[PDB]
Amino acid sequence: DDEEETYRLWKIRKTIMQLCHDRGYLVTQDELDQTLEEFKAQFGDKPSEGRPRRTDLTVLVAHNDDPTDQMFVFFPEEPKVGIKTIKVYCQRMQEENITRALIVVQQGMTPSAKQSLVDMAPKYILEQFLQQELLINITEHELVPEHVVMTKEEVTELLARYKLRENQLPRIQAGDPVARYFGIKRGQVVKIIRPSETAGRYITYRLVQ
Amino acid sequence: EEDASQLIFPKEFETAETLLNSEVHMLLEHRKQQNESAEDEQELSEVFMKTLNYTARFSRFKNRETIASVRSLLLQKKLHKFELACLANLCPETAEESKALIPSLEGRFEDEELQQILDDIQTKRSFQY
Amino acid sequence: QKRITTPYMTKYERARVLGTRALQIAMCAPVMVELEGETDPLLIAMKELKARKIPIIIRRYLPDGSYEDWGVDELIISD
Amino acid sequence: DFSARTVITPDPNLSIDQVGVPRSIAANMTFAEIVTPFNIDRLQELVRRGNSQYPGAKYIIRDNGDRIDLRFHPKPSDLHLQTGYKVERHMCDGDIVIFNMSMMGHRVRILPWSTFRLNLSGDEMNLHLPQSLETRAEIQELAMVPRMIIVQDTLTAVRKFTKRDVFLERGEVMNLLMFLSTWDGKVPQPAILKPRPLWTGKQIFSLIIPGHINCIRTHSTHPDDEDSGPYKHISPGDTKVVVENGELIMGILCKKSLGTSAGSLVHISYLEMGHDITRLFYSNIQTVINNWLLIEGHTIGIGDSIADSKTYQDIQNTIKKAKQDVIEVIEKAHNNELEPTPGNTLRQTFENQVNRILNDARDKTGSSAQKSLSEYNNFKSMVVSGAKGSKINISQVIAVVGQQNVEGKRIPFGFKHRTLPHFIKDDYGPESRGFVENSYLAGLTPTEFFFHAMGGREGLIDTAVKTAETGYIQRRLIKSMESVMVKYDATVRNSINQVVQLRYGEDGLAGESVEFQNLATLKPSNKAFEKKFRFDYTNERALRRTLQEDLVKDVLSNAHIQNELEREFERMREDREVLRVIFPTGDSKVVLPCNLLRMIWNAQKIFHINPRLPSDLHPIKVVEGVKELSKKLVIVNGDDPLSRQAQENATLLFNIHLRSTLCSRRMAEEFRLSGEAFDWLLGEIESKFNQAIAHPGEMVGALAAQSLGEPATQMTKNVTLGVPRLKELINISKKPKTPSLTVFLLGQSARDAERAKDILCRLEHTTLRKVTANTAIYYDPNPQSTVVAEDQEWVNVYYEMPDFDVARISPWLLRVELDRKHMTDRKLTMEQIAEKINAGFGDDLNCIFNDDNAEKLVLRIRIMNSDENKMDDDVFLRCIESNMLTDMTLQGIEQISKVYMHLPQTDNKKKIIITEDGEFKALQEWILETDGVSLMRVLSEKDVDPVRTTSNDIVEIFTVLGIEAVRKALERELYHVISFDGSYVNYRHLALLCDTMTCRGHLMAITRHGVNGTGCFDLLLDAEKCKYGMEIP
Amino acid sequence: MFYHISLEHEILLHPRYFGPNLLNTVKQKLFTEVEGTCTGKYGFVIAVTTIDNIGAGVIQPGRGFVLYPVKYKAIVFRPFKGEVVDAVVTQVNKVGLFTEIGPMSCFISRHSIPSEMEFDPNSNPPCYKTMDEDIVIQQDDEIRLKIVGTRVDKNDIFAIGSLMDDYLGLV
Amino acid sequence: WVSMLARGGQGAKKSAIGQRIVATLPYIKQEVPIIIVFRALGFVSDRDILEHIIYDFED
Repeated sequence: DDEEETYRLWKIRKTIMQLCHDRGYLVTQDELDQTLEEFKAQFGDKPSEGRPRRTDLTVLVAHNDDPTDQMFVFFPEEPKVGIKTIKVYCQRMQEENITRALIVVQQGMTPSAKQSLVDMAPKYILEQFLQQELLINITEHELVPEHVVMTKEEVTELLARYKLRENQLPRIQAGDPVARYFGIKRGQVVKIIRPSETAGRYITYRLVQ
Repeated sequence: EEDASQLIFPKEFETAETLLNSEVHMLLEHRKQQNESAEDEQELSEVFMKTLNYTARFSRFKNRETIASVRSLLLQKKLHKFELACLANLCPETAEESKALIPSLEGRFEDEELQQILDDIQTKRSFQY
Repeated sequence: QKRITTPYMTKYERARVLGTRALQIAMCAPVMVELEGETDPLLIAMKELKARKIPIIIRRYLPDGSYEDWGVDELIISD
Repeated sequence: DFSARTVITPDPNLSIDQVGVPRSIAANMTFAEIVTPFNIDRLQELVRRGNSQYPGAKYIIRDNGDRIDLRFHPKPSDLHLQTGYKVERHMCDGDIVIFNMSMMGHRVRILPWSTFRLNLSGDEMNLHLPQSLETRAEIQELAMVPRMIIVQDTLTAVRKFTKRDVFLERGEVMNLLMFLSTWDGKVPQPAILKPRPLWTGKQIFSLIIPGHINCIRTHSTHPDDEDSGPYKHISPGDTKVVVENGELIMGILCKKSLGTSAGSLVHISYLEMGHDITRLFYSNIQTVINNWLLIEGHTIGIGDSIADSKTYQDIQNTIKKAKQDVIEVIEKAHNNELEPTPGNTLRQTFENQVNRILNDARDKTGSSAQKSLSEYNNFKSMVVSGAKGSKINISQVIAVVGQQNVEGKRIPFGFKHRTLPHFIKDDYGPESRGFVENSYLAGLTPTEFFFHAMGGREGLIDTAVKTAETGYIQRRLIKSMESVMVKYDATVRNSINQVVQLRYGEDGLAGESVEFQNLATLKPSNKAFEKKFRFDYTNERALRRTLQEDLVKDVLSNAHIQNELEREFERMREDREVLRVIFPTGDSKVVLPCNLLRMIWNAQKIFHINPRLPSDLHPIKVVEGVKELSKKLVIVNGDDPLSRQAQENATLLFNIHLRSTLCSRRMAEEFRLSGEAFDWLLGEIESKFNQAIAHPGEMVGALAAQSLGEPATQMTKNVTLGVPRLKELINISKKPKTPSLTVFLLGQSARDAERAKDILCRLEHTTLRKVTANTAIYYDPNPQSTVVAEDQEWVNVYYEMPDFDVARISPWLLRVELDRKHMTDRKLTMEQIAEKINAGFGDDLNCIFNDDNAEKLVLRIRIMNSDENKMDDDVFLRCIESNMLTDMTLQGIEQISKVYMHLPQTDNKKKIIITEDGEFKALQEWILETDGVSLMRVLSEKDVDPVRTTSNDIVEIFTVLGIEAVRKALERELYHVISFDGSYVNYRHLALLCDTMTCRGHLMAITRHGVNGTGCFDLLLDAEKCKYGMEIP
Repeated sequence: MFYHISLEHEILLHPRYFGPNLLNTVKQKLFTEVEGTCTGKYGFVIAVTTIDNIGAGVIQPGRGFVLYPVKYKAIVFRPFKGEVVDAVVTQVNKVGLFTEIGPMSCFISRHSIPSEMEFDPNSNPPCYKTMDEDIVIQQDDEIRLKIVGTRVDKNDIFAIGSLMDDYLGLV
Repeated sequence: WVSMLARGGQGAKKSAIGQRIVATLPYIKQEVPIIIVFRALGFVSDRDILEHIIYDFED
């Protein structure tokens, strides 16, 4: 259904743009709360069987701290994603000299293509995201607390005050939807400011491993 | 330094294959038959007699076909050889019974699939009456 | 110095300090405070804690491996 | 030294800490004791006694470690002992014993008879005696019964004792006061001096209350309108309990007031005074009431069960009316007049209607029985005090036993469509299906007896398995949290030293000292909060009444004080905003360390504060004093920003409540505390909070397991709860029993009913089987034949267009009819069904649809022409027919069997949104509770709330929202089952269990082993402090 | 627990058995040395199934006894630590239940038995019965127990069991 | 145990015929169709098989 696709694609774009803002990238104010009515006006046509495709949905953002740390959000535009298309995307990203990119994969992914994300060079950082996962914003959920990524400077200071080690802190899986949402890897500490009923506010730090 | 719950034991026993209490009775019977008649030899040791009664009393299967069927059924799964005889010998009534008695099973077996395995053993084991 | 533990004395520390001191008193140990006829060893140690005379020094082992030497007299007891 | 197990008997004379032991058992048990000059003679005489005499020693140990038996006594010299020896003297009075991993210590008292004596306030037991002095000292300091903490025979008499009717003569008062250990020795002045002295029961109980503790409670039989009426302070029925300066001025005590609860006399005394004083309170109540009970007396008899003839007619009339109503319902169903509800079927709907009629009759008749009982009646006395029994028990004795449900339903048809041979076939009447209309006193009919036995049998079976399952959970929880403990850095860590929680309970306070209270700075709207909190200094007359003449001049003389008064209110208003996000539900109730309201009341009584005179307390002192007090209260000591930030978070609620309770306006408007009173108040808060800090070395993990396991024994759309859910919560099995999902709607559709149906349909998974009526495979030689006569009229016009007719068409057919009723419920259309069949299966077959307006919907399916030109077309049609009726989803999401839509009457489900005025309001929003878990797809749906839509399956939440969201979801599910039966558990204990399971980043099943230590500090000797001291000898 | 193993045993053969078909004497000798004994490392050797092969007989210098390394297939009963297995009660005493796990005998201490159980000397025969009387452990009763530890004494294996763990008892 | 296969399973030929009856003999490990058992008895004709099972041909 063409009408259903407009809402499905609109939610993905809205969530994707908010994903960069939560990560720490500079995002335009209008693109975060962009309405569904403006989604059709911005493109001017229906996505399915029309000029608006997933290829042109790609967005470019720059990190707030430094503008040279740009981010990519590519869309395969296909029922299934193979190796050949993945190599093209990273090869295309090579010209722009960018280190991180996001792929919004559809419900199906080729198992061989999954290996592309594992054998990639250390400077290559490709994070896979299912279409169904991005249709909703996990962060805004009431059960999900506020997650803040801790910089390296804070982590060293944090352990010095509490005299803690990396293993002593609570662990969090790297494949967690929240961890994937923030695009965090091993060795990163996430600050969780949850509204504890007893003390009102309780800050918890979890190490990705 | 060895513990059955944690699946730690001397490396020599890894090559060995476990045997069921009822199945061992058959092997003991084969040993008993030849000694009794095939060769004129001293009477069997008291240790042999003691285990023969233990296997017979706790034998959960009638014939080799029942023993083979259970062995084949459990072999299809990823059950460890130590659990192979332990599960069959114990004959847990329900899935919750086996995991508590066998901590290893909880590691790689779900509460539903294992229940479908224990009940299969129940359909194979038979009583004298 | 540079001690970060609570100034107060926990109930567990109080029970062990009195118990160990009481056992020591029953073993012909000297008593710092004056004796006014208190036969039971626990009473002897109880008043010793009140007067802040127990020689026992509490070494609280922090989870990071560090230890802090807190004296019974220094700690604030509740009476 | 384990003893021989012996039965247990009660003994109110003994203190709760004390335990009675026979001479024989104590003779066998021995306690090694080190001999000292101060007690050298004591051991010298006891050893001389020998083993024949009870006060002897079994063995004597020398310094070298040699043990000499005293049974033989070979030489007198060997009997003589030297200093430093160890003597295994037999247990005597005053020794400490420990028995039932938390064990309570007791003080042994020797009694003549054999059975053990325990002051319960039966089962055999064995008591262990700590041989070492060190552990004996430790046990008596922390493991005693007073630090661990009333019988039903005392609570019932307590309610009668405090009744205004009770009057005590001088002679009676003398006996009651004699048993009072905490008695000053002076007889209180009689309430009624003339014509004769007569002490009221409360006056005697006033001395029982220790010290000066103030609290307000309500009796069980306390009318709601009474509080709103003008007689609130002067209760017409003495149903309000108020204590001032330790004196019970008014009110009848009961389990609510005296029994353990969030607020009770025993609970208040424990926090106000301590454990040692609280124990005496228990002993005084038990002893004094027992002596009085010999005068008043408590009994029970047939007269209690026998009610007035007026109520018997009403009970039978209600029973008769219910029986006639059930017959009417049966007649309606028999004639097909009854209409099933959309959310249920006819058979189940009939069972629901009949159950309510019978259930309502029991409650209505049972309620009348409660009113029937007079005050003198003994049955009423038990329930009124709440000691033993329940209103339902009286209902089954007097009015009616009630329906005997089996397996959650009425008696099944064990025989052929009949419950019992006597009843006719297919009989659904009250008597046939097990409705017991006869009370226990009247006597049950032969049919009812068997039905009653069937119901009782289910309870016994459930009880037998409930204990086995519940006991398993307790052991499992302890093992997984046995090593969890609070270290000296105010952190919760296990044996591996992994941080489970930064602060115990997320606040760093003990769960015993915390008291329930409701801060009043979030419930009032923007109009009442300003009037009640913001100090108004513009009204000259008002200030003069509240504050002395000098104080009013001082506040209006300099503007510096005026700025601070407004600044303090701004902080309170700022505190108001942060509370709303912290408490979206808006519930005022919350757990806090110390009770300010009670403490303020204590200050008023201690200093005799009266509201009539102006308060001399300077309002600027309140804000300044509170500011200083906040800094003195420290949870995370340090100066680094992390410690400072953590300190604010840890005491966020306490500071907010402290400022709101203690402010310039309240201290001068209602509290009226004086300057000296406020100074004492600040000191008390500092001391109480300091004592509330979690002491390092406390086995919080073990405490949580015990706190979580105890309610588990009292546990036991269809949502599985109780032990079955608790088992499925600790166990992370991927497939629960009933993994229901609650869907919350948003926007306009959330209010309308019809607009919520389309969402219901689009979430519920429907197959062609549920929408189809009948199917057949007919034969038609040529395309124009259409052997079926009825459909020939409409197929002709549709088939005129050569669609897929470019070549030969097979002469087979797969005509299938569609149910008209089912289509209306799902609002489906013919084009929608045909589109899915073609799109879902592809171009393998072609389908033809008829007009929707037709009464009967015809759907003809034939294999595609391309494939036409081994199951060619006949067997294949049979194969394909079954596939599309089983695994074809016209609209919905798989794993969703049904969706339950109903307006939620409960407040938690209802959305709470802050109104413009400010007062909390809960709007009515439709909620769709659905079976199965599809949170990943259900959330990504139109007109579905992405925020409030939460599932009850932790496994599904883990893969969708993450481990962090599971911690809250696990808390909600754990709290939901625990709060289902009305029981409550401290949040800190619940949070600890969730944190441990999620500590490793993935859901961890609680340790199934279930097999089931003060070493964080070491005592060191100092030579400097040993320089002073003189040896006792 | 019963296993299938391939062990090595050096057979000492006297020169008196150097007659024709001496290999038969070696084969029959192996049915007495390793048969019916209890090695402390592999447990009780209850029976021998077959003989794999017989190695070359090396004559020990000075001693004059030919040493024959022979490989045989046999079944052993090795009780692994922390393993739950059924047992048969042989006697009951105040100290605790005395069980029999096949060839060996396992002793259950009173402390290991659940506190609910209480020894009854009056009842004939003795049997650890709890007050509720729901479960009773008589002699020759099939009960399940977990071996906390095993000790080797005088060429024999002695096992200690417990019933504290869940589902350990008559069932 | 004269069992009847469930309709849950799906296959090329299984779905067409759908639900079929299978009978397991005491000494036969595998489940053999019940219809074959009658043939072994001696009722070669298929009509005789329906006669012994279906008593009412009108239904």
